[PDB]
Amino acid sequence: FQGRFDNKVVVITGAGNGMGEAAARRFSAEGAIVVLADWAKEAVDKVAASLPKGRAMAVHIDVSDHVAVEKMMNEVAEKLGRIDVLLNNAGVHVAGSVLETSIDDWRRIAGVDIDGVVFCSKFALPHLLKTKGCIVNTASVSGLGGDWGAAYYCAAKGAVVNLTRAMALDHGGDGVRINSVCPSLVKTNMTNGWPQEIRDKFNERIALGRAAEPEEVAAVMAFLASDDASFINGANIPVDGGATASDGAPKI
Amino acid sequence: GRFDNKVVVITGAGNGMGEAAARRFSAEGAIVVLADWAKEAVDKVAASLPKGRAMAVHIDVSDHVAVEKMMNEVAEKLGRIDVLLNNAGVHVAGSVLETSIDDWRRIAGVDIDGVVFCSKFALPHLLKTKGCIVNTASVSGLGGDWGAAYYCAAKGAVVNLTRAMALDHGGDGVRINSVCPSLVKTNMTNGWPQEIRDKFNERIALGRAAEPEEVAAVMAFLASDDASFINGANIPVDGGATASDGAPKIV
Amino acid sequence: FQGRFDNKVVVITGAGNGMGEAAARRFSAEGAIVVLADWAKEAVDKVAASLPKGRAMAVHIDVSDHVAVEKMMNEVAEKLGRIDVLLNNAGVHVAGSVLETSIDDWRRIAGVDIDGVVFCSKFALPHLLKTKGCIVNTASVSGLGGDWGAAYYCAAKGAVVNLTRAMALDHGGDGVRINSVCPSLVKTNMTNGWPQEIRDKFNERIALGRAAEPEEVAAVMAFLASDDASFINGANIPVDGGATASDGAPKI
Amino acid sequence: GRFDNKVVVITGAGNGMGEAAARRFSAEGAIVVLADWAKEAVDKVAASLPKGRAMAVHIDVSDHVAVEKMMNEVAEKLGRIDVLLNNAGVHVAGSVLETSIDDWRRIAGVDIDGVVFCSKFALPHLLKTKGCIVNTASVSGLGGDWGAAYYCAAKGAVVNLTRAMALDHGGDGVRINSVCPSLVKTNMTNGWPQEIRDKFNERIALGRAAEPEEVAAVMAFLASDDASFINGANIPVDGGATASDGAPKIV
Ligand SMILES: NC(=O)c1ccc[n+]([C@@H]2O[C@H](COP(=O)([O-])OP(=O)(O)OC[C@H]3O[C@@H](n4cnc5c(N)ncnc54)[C@H](O)[C@@H]3O)[C@@H](O)[C@H]2O)c1
Ligand SMILES: NC(=O)c1ccc[n+]([C@@H]2O[C@H](COP(=O)([O-])OP(=O)(O)OC[C@H]3O[C@@H](n4cnc5c(N)ncnc54)[C@H](O)[C@@H]3O)[C@@H](O)[C@H]2O)c1
Ligand SMILES: NC(=O)c1ccc[n+]([C@@H]2O[C@H](COP(=O)([O-])OP(=O)(O)OC[C@H]3O[C@@H](n4cnc5c(N)ncnc54)[C@H](O)[C@@H]3O)[C@@H](O)[C@H]2O)c1
Ligand SMILES: NC(=O)c1ccc[n+]([C@@H]2O[C@H](COP(=O)([O-])OP(=O)(O)OC[C@H]3O[C@@H](n4cnc5c(N)ncnc54)[C@H](O)[C@@H]3O)[C@@H](O)[C@H]2O)c1
Ligand SMILES: Nc1ncnc2c1ncn2[C@@H]1O[C@H](COP(=O)(O)OP(=O)(O)O)[C@@H](O)[C@H]1O
Ligand SMILES: Nc1ncnc2c1ncn2[C@@H]1O[C@H](COP(=O)(O)OP(=O)(O)O)[C@@H](O)[C@H]1O
Ligand code: NA
Ligand code: NA
Ligand code: NA
Ligand code: NA
Repeated sequence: FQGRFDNKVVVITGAGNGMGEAAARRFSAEGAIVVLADWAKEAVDKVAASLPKGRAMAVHIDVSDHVAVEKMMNEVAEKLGRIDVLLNNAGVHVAGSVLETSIDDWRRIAGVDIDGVVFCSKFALPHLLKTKGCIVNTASVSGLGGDWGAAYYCAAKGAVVNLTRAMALDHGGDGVRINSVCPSLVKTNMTNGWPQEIRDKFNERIALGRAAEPEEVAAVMAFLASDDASFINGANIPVDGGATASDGAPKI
Repeated sequence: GRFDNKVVVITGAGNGMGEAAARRFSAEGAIVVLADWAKEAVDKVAASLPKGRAMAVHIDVSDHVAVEKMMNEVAEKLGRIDVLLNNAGVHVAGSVLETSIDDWRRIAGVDIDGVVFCSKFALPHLLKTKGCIVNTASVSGLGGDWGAAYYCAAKGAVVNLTRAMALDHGGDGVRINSVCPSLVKTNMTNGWPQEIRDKFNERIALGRAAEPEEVAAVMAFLASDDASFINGANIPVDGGATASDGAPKIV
Repeated sequence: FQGRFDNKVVVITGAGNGMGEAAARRFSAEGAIVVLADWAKEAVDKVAASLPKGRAMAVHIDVSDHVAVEKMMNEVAEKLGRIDVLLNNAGVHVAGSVLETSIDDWRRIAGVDIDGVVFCSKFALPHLLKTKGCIVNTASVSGLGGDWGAAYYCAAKGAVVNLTRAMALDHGGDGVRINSVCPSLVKTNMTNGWPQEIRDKFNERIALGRAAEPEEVAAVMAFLASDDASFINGANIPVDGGATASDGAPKI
Repeated sequence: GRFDNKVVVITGAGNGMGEAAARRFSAEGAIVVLADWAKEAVDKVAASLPKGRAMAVHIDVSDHVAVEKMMNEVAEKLGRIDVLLNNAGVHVAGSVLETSIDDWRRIAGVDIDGVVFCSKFALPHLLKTKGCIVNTASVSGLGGDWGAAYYCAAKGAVVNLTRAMALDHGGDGVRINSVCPSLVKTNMTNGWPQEIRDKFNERIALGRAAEPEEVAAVMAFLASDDASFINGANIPVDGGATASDGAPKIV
């Protein structure tokens, strides 16, 4: 894998979260120039400073802001001369049915989880078309099926999963492949803090019996951006240890 | 009499599948609330149905303030809501590169926000009647199209919102399902060229576009007691469109 | 619904099981001439004798036997002059992973659950084409997704679900619609005998919080055979109270 | 060295995607067992690979007695099995009305029974290595075709067997997944007329048939440590074929 992404420019939104950092490190190890784009400063600055000098840069972005996103994509292309890979990894979650969640909760979910993927993809694509680059969306198993108690989140991830399909049809023939990863439970500080009773309920539904490490999702992002994935287009790859392979029946 | 004295709220009721649903539910005894932003069109449909059993509301379903008011006024005036058909929708053709931010806001406002808001504000009333929701999604929410990116994102949202809300509310006696039509003979597609429409007859195994009555028929079924164990389903009404793996005919 | 299937000939395989009997009664109530086809005699004889005289007949069939199935379909067509509806409702289940289940278990699952649908559909179709009739397959949620501990059964029901699609493409344009119902847990003597701990685990996965009555599955079969389903072709309708609408995550 | 000294059993290894997998796994350090009923073809592939690191088995995978023997002999002789590629397959074109009971038995024997039997008899060995299975399914197992009914039933079985076995064995450290190609340039499709093949370039967004190496690449990925959290997945390698809702292009 040494040199798989040598001198490729990889723009990573939501670069300051577990999967974002793992993606930045994996692509960086394989020779990429990473742009770590996030709202928050501290996390992406710390990651960028850990990576080879001149091969990583941190930016502030609100992915829900189309004017800011267009500017970021054009400045990155101007400064680095190219964009090869977009990882749409920004995310917000809010828990609840539509009865437990507000219009504001909807706007927060929709702005980042839907509008961010639409805007970053639309404004990166002209650059990707020049390099025959690709997009990898961070969707979710929550976009392939429903959850109890995350209605707006499921709507937004459902939008990303089907937008991945539609855009793959629109652009794949012009040499830009568009795919998603659909993770389940990812080991984070939030999941490390869960009681055993909660964590055991999740592990029972996943045949592999554990949460994904963020490196395990990053690995699939790197594969989907690689020449080995040359015939994978419009795919929403479950990275879920078997979660969505079930018909919903309990394990007996 | 399948829907005798059931209150049925139908968005996009002034034309096409909404109008066809209004007539079908009305014929089966429903009191029908016809919601549309096309005022002349929805007034004409309302006036065509039996007196005292149909009322028109001039509303943009993208507007949460207008939607909350409609749902509460309907519930107050008629005493109940039994069925919501989230049918109002608009289409725009093109990739994200050929369609504007404004095109996105129009698609998202009607096709996603409308469904979210109407569902949210009807649900407290549906819980009292053990009522149901039927969303008009599309095959374009079960898979992608060439040249309708924003529309596909919006319909994808409707398909998975259908699933999530069914898990949330099915246990409290409110079933939530969708219909997913392919080509239907309506104002939405009557501008589409013969080249495109003829290819649908190749991609749809039944070899024709659907009549709007044929989707209305499935909406009525999904709201009926015969659908008592169907929940969170996105029912293709597509003559076989989504049954295909995408391959052209092998022979 | 009085007269919806007036004088239509409805051939029901596996007519002696819960869903079969419920289908026979529902179609019979709506005016159909029912042929109740099953291996076993007592159950279908009792149902046929309960239904209007001259409007129900019981037959013995092994649906896994192509020679016997061709003969049954041609004799029914000759005797009644027509076939309008085929309900492929025969089934066997065997529990276990491929490590816990034998070659014989595979042959038993495959013969009835796959070969029966292939053979009955192939030999009924010439008759269905004359009436512009339809097929409704009894598939399962176990054909739309996997189970723990029913590997062969899941393979066979997966075959029925995709054969439903393929045959719908082949025949829908010649006026024979082909669809399936995909039930979850159906209330039977087997499920009535389950301990509360087992039944509670099933009910938790189903948003409606209960097993389907066989009448509730029969209702969907009758709909799929009706003129109201004129544009439904190649569909595998979940009749599962929400079971397959889940992404597999536990309810919290 | 990704597969250094891993034993990889490949059915249908004498041609097409099987042969391409044998060469790819061999280049990455695997010892490759090439199983095929085409004896000259699989012997030529085996003889092309590094001495001591490839062996041919002349076997009909539809035969459970032959398959159990192969799996146990391979395990005894090489001490282990790390990867099974259930790739052997045959195609027949036609509806059930145009294809015979014998056509069915041939399709089912190879395309279903072969996968069931090879999986069943390799699994005890894979459990010892925390190995994996990659099934060659098809888009024709994720949806239907016009004119390949028996093939679609068989591939549908492979797709859902992949899911069920992943739930059964994933917890014991054996991942089970499939690749689902659309049109690939192999002996299976080289007889298909230009009319049909040209329409695939329309239905596949990438606008071409796959090279067999492009599916072999995904087989190697699914057997690799990078796929450590992918289990029960049916991965489309189809240039977009199944991403479509079936509709022809909208513009
Ligand atoms: N016609 C097709 O081929 C097809 C296929 C799949 C799904 N659909 C869906 O069917 C639904 C109905 O559309 P149709 O085909 O019957 O078209 P139509 O144009 O006949 O009817 C749509 C109706 O919705 C109304 N409407 C639009 N936006 C609205 C808003 N913001 N507030 C209130 N009313 C609004 C329109 O005025 C119109 O009366 C839509 O959701 C559409 O996406 C259409
Ligand atoms: N902000 C809003 O309130 C808003 C926004 C958009 C449109 N609308 C309403 O939508 C309605 C339609 O106006 P429009 O500007 O969209 O026109 P339009 O673009 O819909 O033109 C007429 C449409 O209906 C079809 N049509 C034409 N003659 C018809 C007939 N006799 N019967 C049925 N269908 C016919 C046409 O093919 C076309 O689809 C108006 O009532 C308008 O006020 C509301
Ligand atoms: N080529 C395509 O377009 C395509 C698309 C989707 C999936 N597939 C699947 O790919 C797999 C490989 O086929 P291919 O396209 O590389 O074709 P191929 O003809 O190049 O190779 C298939 C190989 O399987 C062998 N084989 C067949 N039946 C066998 C049996 N009973 N026992 C042992 N070996 C047997 C053949 O001799 C041949 O060497 C099959 O499962 C096929 O269904 C093919
Ligand atoms: N019962 C069995 O053991 C059984 C059953 C069927 C076939 N087979 C074996 O399958 C093999 C193929 O024989 P067949 O009768 O299927 O022939 P065939 O029908 O496969 O004819 C040759 C096939 O390979 C292709 N081909 C032709 N020349 C080629 C070349 N130089 N390189 C690569 N591919 C080429 C052709 O396009 C065609 O697909 C034989 O070894 C046969 O014994 C085994
Ligand atoms: N509007 C936004 N613009 C850019 N990045 C954002 C925006 N909203 C959230 N992000 C970033 O996306 C990443 C993923 O968010 P989230 O999933 O909430 O984080 P976590 O995985 O830490 O819970 C975070 O690093 C977050 O700061
Ligand atoms: N080979 C066969 N030919 C015809 N009918 C069969 C065959 N095998 C089983 N059946 C019938 O199919 C029906 C469904 O079988 P099964 O699901 O095992 O029954 P149950 O629902 O009572 O458990 C039964 O009435 C059974 O007798
Ligand atoms: Na995960
Ligand atoms: Na129009
Ligand atoms: Na059920
Ligand atoms: Na050939």
